[PDB]
Amino acid sequence: NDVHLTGMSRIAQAVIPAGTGTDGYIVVDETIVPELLPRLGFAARIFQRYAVETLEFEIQPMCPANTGGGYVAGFLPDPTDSDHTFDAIQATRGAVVAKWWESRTIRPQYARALLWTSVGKEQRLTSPGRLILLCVGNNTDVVNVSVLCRWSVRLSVPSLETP
Amino acid sequence: ADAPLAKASTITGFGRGTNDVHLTGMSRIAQAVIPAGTGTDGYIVVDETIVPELLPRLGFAARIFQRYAVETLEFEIQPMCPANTGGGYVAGFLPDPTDSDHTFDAIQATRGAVVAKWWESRTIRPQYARALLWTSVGKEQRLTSPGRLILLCVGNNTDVVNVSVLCRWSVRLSVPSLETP
Amino acid sequence: NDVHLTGMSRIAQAVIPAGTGTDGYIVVDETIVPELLPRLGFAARIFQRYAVETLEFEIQPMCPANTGGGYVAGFLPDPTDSDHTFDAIQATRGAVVAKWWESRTIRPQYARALLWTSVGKEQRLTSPGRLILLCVGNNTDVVNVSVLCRWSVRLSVPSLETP
Amino acid sequence: ADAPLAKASTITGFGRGTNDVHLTGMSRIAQAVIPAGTGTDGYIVVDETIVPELLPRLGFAARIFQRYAVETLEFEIQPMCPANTGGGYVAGFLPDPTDSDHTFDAIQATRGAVVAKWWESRTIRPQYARALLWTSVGKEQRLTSPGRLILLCVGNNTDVVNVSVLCRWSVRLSVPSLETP
Amino acid sequence: NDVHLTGMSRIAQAVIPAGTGTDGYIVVDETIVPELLPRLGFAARIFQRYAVETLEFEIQPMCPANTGGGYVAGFLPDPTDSDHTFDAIQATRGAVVAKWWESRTIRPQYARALLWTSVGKEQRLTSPGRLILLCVGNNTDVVNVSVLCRWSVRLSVPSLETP
Repeated sequence: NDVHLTGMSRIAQAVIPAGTGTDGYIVVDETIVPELLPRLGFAARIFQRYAVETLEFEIQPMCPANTGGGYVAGFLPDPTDSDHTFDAIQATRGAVVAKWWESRTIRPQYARALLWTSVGKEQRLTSPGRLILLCVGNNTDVVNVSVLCRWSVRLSVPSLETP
Repeated sequence: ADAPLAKASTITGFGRGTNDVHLTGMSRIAQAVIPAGTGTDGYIVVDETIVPELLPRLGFAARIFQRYAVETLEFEIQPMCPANTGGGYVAGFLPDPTDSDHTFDAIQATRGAVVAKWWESRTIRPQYARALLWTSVGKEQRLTSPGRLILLCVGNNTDVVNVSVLCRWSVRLSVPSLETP
Repeated sequence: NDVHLTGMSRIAQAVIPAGTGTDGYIVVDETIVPELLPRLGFAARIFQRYAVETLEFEIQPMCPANTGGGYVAGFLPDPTDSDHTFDAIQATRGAVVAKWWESRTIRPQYARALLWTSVGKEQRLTSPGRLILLCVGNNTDVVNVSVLCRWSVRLSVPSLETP
Repeated sequence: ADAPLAKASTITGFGRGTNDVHLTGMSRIAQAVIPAGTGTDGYIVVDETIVPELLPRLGFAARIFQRYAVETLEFEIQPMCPANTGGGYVAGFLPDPTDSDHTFDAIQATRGAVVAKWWESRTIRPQYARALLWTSVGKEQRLTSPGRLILLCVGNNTDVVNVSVLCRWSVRLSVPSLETP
Repeated sequence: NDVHLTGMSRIAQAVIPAGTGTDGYIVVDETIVPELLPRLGFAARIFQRYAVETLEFEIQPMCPANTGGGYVAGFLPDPTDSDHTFDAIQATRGAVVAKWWESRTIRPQYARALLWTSVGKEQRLTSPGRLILLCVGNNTDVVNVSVLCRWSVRLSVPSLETP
């Protein structure tokens, strides 16, 4: 009928050797589809329609304190296929920027419409935006960032997919 | 008075032992060391169930009583290395005393799980079972241990790390007996 | 649906010749399973789950007054397979000790959980403890002890076993 | 906030165990049997010191704590034979844990000593040391055991007697530790 | 007749090269006898009986901040000859644990009886416990710990020893 899930889950993880990662180097650009969240990924294989109530992100990077580069992150509510720059992430509401040893918190501005789980011909009805984390400095040592999520959603209309 | 065939036994208070105790404290669980280079993501540092044996003052006092019920139970991680390490860890608490959960996704999912770098210590406020368990061993594990602690590394540490997890327990042992371990 | 039985029934009976029965000699060690009580044995072949409300024991030994040994009894809420000594029965709540011509009353401390009737892989869910009656003296003549019970239980969830 | 060389260890409650417990109960001390004809006057039936080992639930709980202080301590004799025996006994309690008092005159002299026939049971309300002792063994005996129980026959019994002495103890173990016996 | 001394004094000092000192490695295990404290050592060669009023310890380790091991300490009021482990120090009241660059404060639970100064056949009457400081990590560089004390005592009954 109608549920209300919470959770906290890894979205993605990337590793960067030294020398790589000038300004504008995209570390991770992935849309918020149910296939990426693990516990919602098993729960959106049941239902059909969900609507996010609150949704927040944390970056949680892991490097020694002698790194001396930095990152920027944001949340773009166009799930298009072209925003690869610093200035699109500058404009948005709830963006963060810090050095590589510091964790910050993205409090985005989502859509609060009512979406679908499966794929379709239109992209705007199945994912409420994109996360983009791109390096702004030029790092010294190997970093290892591990972005988290904090999702709360209200899945309904029971079915079953065959992915 | 006069003299019968046998006077009755005057053992008055027989089998009237103590009933309710409250033991608290803090004791470690386990401790390991990892050389440099070893310890990629998913490498299990420590996985030891909370049986009353690993808490040492409780295990000498649960050999008397039969049943215990954990009132408050918290954990502290305390890694020991300078701020030039740069790997990380993830800690959790899984109330299954089963034998297959070895991934980052299972540990992050539970309630009150933490993740931090090797030069930073965190604190677990877990979701324990709050039931009333047994002390002696048996065939089924789900009645004698309120879960497992699993701690595993997530990065690739640079120097030698040295973690030492602890445990702040409080319990209310009752129903007196004495067993043989 | 839900019943409430009472009763009073023989658990076991043993006989001891002269010379036998030093201290620590087990006369009867049997768990409280429904197969031992007679009227509950016919009634727990119907239902599946029972929960004891009140349960008490009496020893009722029968010997002439020139016996001059004694016994101890108790109730151990571990239905394990190893407690054969005096000191495990010493510790428990509601133990008794008297000479062979005297009856005493065990008022135990049971579990008040909700158990099963049939057998299973785990022993703790099918029997709320053990009765142990062991001689503490070194008797003179032939005794004949006959322990009783006084059980009250609330059987439910109807089925039928095939023992 | 900013990033230092090493964050301080946040182990908050370390070494804050329980302090005061009160254990009571009843447990036997020893038990013997005497054939007919044996057991003239002065024959020692039972002579065993009250070390915490002979009380079995206390000995599994004094392996934690360091010091105990006996609050109340009483004894019950309970012989088992019919009224055709006609010998006797004498019971006492000597607060020396030494090793030479084997006569009727030493046992009758103490406070709260009893004497009766074999078909009658009595009760000892002794004069214990009421100090604050230790639990582990050492060179000196006078700091770890609050006296001895000595019971010996006084007549010449006719049939087989069978005595079974008991002990009603209550104690207040404290100052937590853990030893190795 | 009766005095009241205070003070602050070195108990012991040890040095540990790199590689040595795994978990359970005893750095210093010495009883609190008057022969170890310096100012009380000259004052307990006068009198015979003392009784500690307040007595506290500090660890004061000295190493660069890149050490990354740690220690544990405590106070065991058995002056026996066998407690060499972590778990005996875990149980006691007023134990401390920190990394090698950090000083902590032991506030023990002593005996407050009235003791002797000289040696004797029994150990329990001449020393109110033991200090045990043992490494719990596996250190990187050379540390140099220097434990202190803070003793206050009330010596009496004048005599003179010949050690």
